[PDB]
Amino acid sequence: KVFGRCELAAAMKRHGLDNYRGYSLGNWVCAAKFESNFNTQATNRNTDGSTDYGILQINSRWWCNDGRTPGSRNLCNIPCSALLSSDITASVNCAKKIVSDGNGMNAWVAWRNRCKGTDVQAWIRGCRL
Ligand SMILES: [Cl-]
Ligand SMILES: [Cl-]
Ligand code: NA
Repeated sequence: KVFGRCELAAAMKRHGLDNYRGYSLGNWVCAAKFESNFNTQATNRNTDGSTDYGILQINSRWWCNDGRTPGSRNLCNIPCSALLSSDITASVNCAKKIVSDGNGMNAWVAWRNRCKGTDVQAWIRGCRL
C-alpha cells in the first residue's frame, strides 16, 4: 500500500507517533516519505546482508526477523514481512522501539539526511489532523 501523505500522517498519529520521543508527526511522515516513498511494501537490501522493510525501512539486523540476516536480533519480535502490511501498526510499534534505542530518529539515515532540521511541519500541512 502506497499511503497518501495525509493518510499516513493520520495513521501514524492514531498509532501514537505524533510527538513520540519528542518527534513531531511531520518527522515521521518525512522519514517515511524518504525511507519508503510512503510504500508499505518498500524493501531495500543493505550491503551487510540485512534488509530494510516497510514504510519506515526498519532494518532486519536488529528489529525484525527475515530469516536471511545471520546474527540478527529481531528486537521487535516480528517477521520482517509484518512490516510490509498495508496496516502500519507493526512498523509504528517497531519504530517506537527503534526511536527509543538511544539515537532517536537518527536511526533513520533518510530522516537525518533529509528531514532532520528541516521544516518537517510541511509534511502534515493540509492534513485534517
Ligand atoms: Cl494503518
Ligand atoms: Cl531523541
Ligand atoms: Na533479524
